[PDB]
Amino acid sequence: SSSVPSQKTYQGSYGFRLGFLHSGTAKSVTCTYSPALNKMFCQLAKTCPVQLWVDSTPPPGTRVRAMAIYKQSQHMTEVVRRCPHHERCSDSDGLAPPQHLIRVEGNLRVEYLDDRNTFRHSVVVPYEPPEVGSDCTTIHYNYMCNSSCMGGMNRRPILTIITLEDSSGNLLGRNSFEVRVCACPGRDRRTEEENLRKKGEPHH
Ligand SMILES: [Zn+2]
Repeated sequence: SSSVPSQKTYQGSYGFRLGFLHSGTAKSVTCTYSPALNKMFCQLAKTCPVQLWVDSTPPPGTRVRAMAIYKQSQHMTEVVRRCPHHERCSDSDGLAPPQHLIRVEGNLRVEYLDDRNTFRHSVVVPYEPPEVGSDCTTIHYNYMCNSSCMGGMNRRPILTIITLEDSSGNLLGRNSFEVRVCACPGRDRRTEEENLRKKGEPHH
């Protein structure tokens, strides 16, 4: 890609990554992410638990921002906006505006990006040192827009990139994952893993 920046995960000097709690589905689960494909399956507006793990010392005041992009190369130049019905349905919820489908829980000093010259959409969160018992930064992400939203994604998946850097602007730990909401996380993971397993059969 020459137009938009690269989407390569860092996990370098800090070997920091995003950990999503997974659990085998029996018929219908909440959060189901495929490790092999690094894809996440959730329900519309369902809580998406994300864990920020690191290996080296991260700045006492590191800023970790998460942005949603159009991984769909066929529409990578198609930025996702807020639907007119989604903006008219609700106005205020938890400090997050309808314009942004991404939401953060347990926020302290977060800021929503929206440059008037670039019109970029991304949320930034302040560093919160690990707690005796976790050793990782637990951030809860909520998406108020599923791929089903013909007036939003239009059957186009989106990839979220969580970057952790200093105020000076130095990426220390930044990775990206795929988010798929369709009120069927266990059905998407079981159907994607079960359908992808066979990979064709008849043909002619
Ligand atoms: Zn929508």
